[PDB]
Amino acid sequence: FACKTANGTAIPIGGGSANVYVNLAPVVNVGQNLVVDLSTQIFCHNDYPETITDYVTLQRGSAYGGVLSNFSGTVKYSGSSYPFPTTSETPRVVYNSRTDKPWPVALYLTPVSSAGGVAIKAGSLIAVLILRQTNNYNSDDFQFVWNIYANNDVVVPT
Ligand SMILES: OC[C@H]1O[C@H](Oc2ccc(-c3ccccc3)cc2)[C@@H](O)[C@@H](O)[C@@H]1O
Repeated sequence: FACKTANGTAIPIGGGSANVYVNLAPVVNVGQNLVVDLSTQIFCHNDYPETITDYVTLQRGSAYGGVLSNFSGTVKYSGSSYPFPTTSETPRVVYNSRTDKPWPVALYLTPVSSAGGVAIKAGSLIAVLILRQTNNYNSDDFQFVWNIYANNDVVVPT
């Protein structure tokens, strides 16, 4: 099992970490949702689908900076919703193909009532997503860290 970003930065067999830089809605109103969709940025595949089932959770979705102080957050994993920042590991998803498949992860962040001005600072770290990979074959328990970085400021109209 391995993953890669849309720009081609890879995290090989065994885990590791990568930086993902995402473009955001530049202007977001209170009562409106800012969508960070990593299913366009993060892909993974199973190296031996003939024999092995890879199982993939979001183990932890952690929040920093302006995403942590100005937004209320939900995280959609493979079709179900959860709090973001997360409260427990999600259910396991199966990668059974060598073709690279999206990691089905999307942040849905809503500005808090007191939000206003520059809610997210360009180039800050807005989130750390922990991908957890196991299988049905050995005792492999591997961690693919995604450090999510803002490509641009986000303003909440005042
Ligand atoms: O995606 C599946 C796995 O691929 C990696 O591990 C192995 C371990 C063993 C074999 C193998 C076994 C017998 C003959 C030829 C190859 C192939 C891959 C490893 O990434 C792991 O976590 C992941 O479950």
